[PDB]
Amino acid sequence: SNLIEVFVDGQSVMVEPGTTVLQACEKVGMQIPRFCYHERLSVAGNCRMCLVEIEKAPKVVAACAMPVMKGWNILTNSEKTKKAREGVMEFLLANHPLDCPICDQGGECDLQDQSMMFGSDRSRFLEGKRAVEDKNIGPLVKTIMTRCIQCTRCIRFASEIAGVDDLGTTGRGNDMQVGTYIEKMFMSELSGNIIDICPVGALTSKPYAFTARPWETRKTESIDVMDAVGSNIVVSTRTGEVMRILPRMHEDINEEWISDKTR
Amino acid sequence: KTSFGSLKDEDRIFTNLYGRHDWRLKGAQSRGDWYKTKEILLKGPDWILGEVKTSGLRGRGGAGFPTGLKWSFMNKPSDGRPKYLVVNADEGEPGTCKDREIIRHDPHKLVEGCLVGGRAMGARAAYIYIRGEFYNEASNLQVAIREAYEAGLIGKNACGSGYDFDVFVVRGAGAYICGEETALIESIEGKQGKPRLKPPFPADVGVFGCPTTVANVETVAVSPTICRRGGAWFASFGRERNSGTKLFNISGHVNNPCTVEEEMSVPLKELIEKHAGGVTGGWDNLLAVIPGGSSTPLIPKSVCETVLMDFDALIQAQTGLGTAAVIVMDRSTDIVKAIARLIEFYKHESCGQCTPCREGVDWMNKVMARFVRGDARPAEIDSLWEISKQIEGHTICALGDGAAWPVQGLIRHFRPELEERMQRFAQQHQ
Amino acid sequence: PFDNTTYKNLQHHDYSTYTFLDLNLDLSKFRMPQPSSGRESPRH
Amino acid sequence: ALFVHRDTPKNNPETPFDFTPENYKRIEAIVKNYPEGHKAAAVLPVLDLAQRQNGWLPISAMNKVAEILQVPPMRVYEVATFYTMYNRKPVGKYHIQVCTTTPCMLRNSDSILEAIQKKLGIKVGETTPDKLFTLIEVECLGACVNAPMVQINDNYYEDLTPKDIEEIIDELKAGKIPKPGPRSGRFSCEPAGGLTSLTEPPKGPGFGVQAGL
Ligand SMILES: NC(=O)C1=CN([C@@H]2O[C@H](COP(=O)(O)OP(=O)(O)OC[C@H]3O[C@@H](n4cnc5c(N)ncnc54)[C@H](O)[C@@H]3O)[C@@H](O)[C@H]2O)C=CC1
Ligand SMILES: Cc1cc2nc3c(=O)[nH]c(=O)nc-3n(C[C@H](O)[C@H](O)[C@H](O)COP(=O)(O)O)c2cc1C
Ligand code: SF4
Ligand code: SF4
Ligand code: SF4
Ligand code: FES
Ligand code: FES
Ligand SMILES: [K+]
Repeated sequence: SNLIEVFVDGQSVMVEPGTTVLQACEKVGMQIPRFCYHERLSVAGNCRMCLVEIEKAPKVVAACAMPVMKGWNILTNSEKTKKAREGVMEFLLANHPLDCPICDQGGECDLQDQSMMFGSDRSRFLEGKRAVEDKNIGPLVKTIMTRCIQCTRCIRFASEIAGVDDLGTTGRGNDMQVGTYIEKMFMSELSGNIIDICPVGALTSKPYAFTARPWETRKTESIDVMDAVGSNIVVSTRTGEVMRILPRMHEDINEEWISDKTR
Repeated sequence: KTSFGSLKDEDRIFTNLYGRHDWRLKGAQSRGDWYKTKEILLKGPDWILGEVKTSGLRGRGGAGFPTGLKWSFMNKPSDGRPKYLVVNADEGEPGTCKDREIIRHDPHKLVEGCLVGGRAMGARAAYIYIRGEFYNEASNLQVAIREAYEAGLIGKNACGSGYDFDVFVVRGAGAYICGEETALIESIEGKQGKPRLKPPFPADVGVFGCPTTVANVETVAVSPTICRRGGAWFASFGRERNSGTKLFNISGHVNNPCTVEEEMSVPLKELIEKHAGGVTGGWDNLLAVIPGGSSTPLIPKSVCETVLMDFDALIQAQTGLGTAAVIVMDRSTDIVKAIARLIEFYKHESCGQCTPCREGVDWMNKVMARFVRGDARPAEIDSLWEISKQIEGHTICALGDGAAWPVQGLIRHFRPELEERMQRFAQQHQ
Repeated sequence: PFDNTTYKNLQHHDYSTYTFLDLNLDLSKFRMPQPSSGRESPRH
Repeated sequence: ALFVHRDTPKNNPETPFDFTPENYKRIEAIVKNYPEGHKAAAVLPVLDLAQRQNGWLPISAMNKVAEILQVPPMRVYEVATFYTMYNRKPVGKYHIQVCTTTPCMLRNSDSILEAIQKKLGIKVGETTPDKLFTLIEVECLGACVNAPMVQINDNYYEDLTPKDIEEIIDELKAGKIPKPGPRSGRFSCEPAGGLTSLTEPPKGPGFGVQAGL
């Protein structure tokens, strides 16, 4: 075996060559915070939330993209790693809108959860925020683009898994908008899964819009019957009424997606 | 040598820097260009890489990486993929207009540099990513490339050496971030000019997926002069690890803003008062100097009296050399208005890819726009410092660093002027 | 006669909107055949 | 200034745009510069060619560049909205671009911006009613030692005073095309009071060449 030896917080772990720093931390049971990294999408590296300190190296590295070298001691809990996480979270929350009560992603928001876990507890942003025009990409995906953190999971999903190539980024800088640039309707057969991978309430489910909330939902693991694929799903109910259908991960069937009919 | 500067005209690389001679082929061959190019090409890649390593040439793009060490990343066997030299002719740095002068006035020097450098790195072609705003310079360069093909100097059997080498010119379309080498690669490939992450370095995965070296116009154009005159000739100028000659663009509040080729470790005061006629209103009228274009931290008058204009003495002066573009600012300057305009430039020229630049450069522009009016309190100065330290080092490319450093230089050298601006705002609006 | 008084770079006073592209069209005959990735596009 | 498209009657996918055949030969020469299998690398020249044939980019130039390069139209929309030259609105026949960054603001580009405003009767972003002049405010055009300077459609007009840009606008209204140069005494970039360097004649071939070459 050509396994090399790397260290995560001093603990030795043997990894295949070409392993990213995030996967080396994942082998010892530690999850690095991330927003643009998705294990079934291509590596973008454009949110900088995964920046971790390699010791004896005066620069944090993007753990979602950086391959490990032999003998790196990855410091997941060191001081400049935590300062990197807090700074990146503060920039993510600077122009982000105060919509958490009126947002469907609340209670199941990655931005909320790892703001609580890895960021500071207050604001230094003494300016006015941006507001982005909402797009119309279909009767399934509600679009509130002020909540977008520009992580490009949209675009990588629609390009690589749905094979659509119609989502994209227009503009430059703080005015970079994720959309289709035209009045175009994103209707694939897998067009609902962008609601799953969007870590914020920028893309939400329009049938599930405003109706429930994830802490009060009972998660019943079940099977799809709409096709013969047998896609493993979660039926989430609330007070004896079906609220939504999410995917379960099964590596051999539906990897973590479902079709729009199933959803 | 101990004191540096006062470069002689016989020791110049960029003869016809001023457009005073014929830039075409019969003028260029009458000035030493395209002379014994075949004898440079036939001596192999290792000899040319050794002459560039001997010369001590560092990257003239602005970061100053050792050019021979950078170009020896391509001295590796073919893996089926072609290899590409890519000339970075964007030059979007405020203050910097030297590559415009090389392309406009010494284009055959750049074409011979493409040939010699791509021979050193085994490259197949040269993509000169020129700035889109430099249209006349691009057609100027294309006329020179046509003259180089019709003389058989490039193309099929370039200079009679049995080496095939093309030279292409790709025009930009108005993005400062497309001078960053990976974003320039992404712009040649027909996409948005967003920088790639490193690694893979462009020598591994570069333009089109190929082994690729992106190098500045100056560090490519001086390479046939290094091969002809010898590496030790080029290493005999400037301090140690600061070798060679350098183009300087002295603009702003000087009497005669100009481009000048000067020896490397020249003093800043000597360069200004010798080639630019000095600061307007005298040297006592000097307030600040941005030494190397917009990305470097500024230095005040008490640093500009003694500082040398190379990489290392400006790093020790807690700034950088950069593009050696000297922006001089006199005592009549609202320096907060100039630095806030510079941060406004960096939020207009920022590709929006990663979080700290996309959000924090706009947030620094809003804070600097309030600091111009003084519509703030002094605890927001240190806070702004922290914002810069959260942008610096955490971004994908160095435009976040280049946006953080003017803020940090302005705070570090002019915190009392910011505080008096804000307290006089407070006492005239309350 | 050595002249260092006149600006010899006067050709760009007569560049039109198609000078660069017609120069590329002229240079298209001098160039080596392009390499091939082995497919028509990365979507093929 | 927006980055979403709305179909106006004069900007829609039914707006007539098509290349001229000499521009099709120019597009063939562009696509032959890139490797076989990376035709998408010709998005930025060809689309800029569409800005030179038409003056601006409707959403039929973008779709035509998408169609003749076999790329998705969103990948052309991204290039058109990323790069600041691609006019997605019709501009005037002379597109005045004043640089106002720090090396030009320090040499009083504000007076020239004010001069163009009080001359044309417009402000930044507006087009004159005869559709001949569009005035905007751009970043560093890379002519910093020739500050202050403007760009008109290919050309740099440098070392300008307000009288010089008034005269350039006067002779653009009269139909003639001026000389792209510094309106002070110097020629390109030399020191303004005479050459401080490169006074000696250039040496020529063979000077200083090392042995063994
Ligand atoms: N000339 C201009 O118009 C402008 C110049 N700049 C300059 O650009 C500088 C930043 O440039 P960067 O390339 O981002 O900085 P630097 O970190 O990356 O790298 C400089 C060069 O060295 C090479 N290199 C460095 N380490 C390497 C390694 N381990 N393996 C392979 N190659 C390696 C890189 O490929 C690059 O070409 C700034 O300091 C600034 O002065 C900035 C803006 C505009
Ligand atoms: C935002 C940004 C813009 C840059 N623009 C240029 C440029 O316009 N021209 C240039 O030669 N280098 C530019 N660079 C530096 C390049 O990254 C690279 O170091 C250089 O082009 C080639 O290396 P060299 O200095 O050895 O020639 C830029 C860097 C950054 C971060
Ligand atoms: S996306 Fe998350 S952080 Fe933003 S409003 Fe919704 S719940 Fe709150
Ligand atoms: S809408 Fe969501 S998935 Fe798409 S880029 Fe924005 S944050 Fe990422
Ligand atoms: S820091 Fe700014 S310039 Fe660099 S990849 Fe990110 S958005 Fe682009
Ligand atoms: S997770 Fe590595 S940067 Fe987004
Ligand atoms: S600053 Fe105006 S041209 Fe560079
Ligand atoms: K979501």
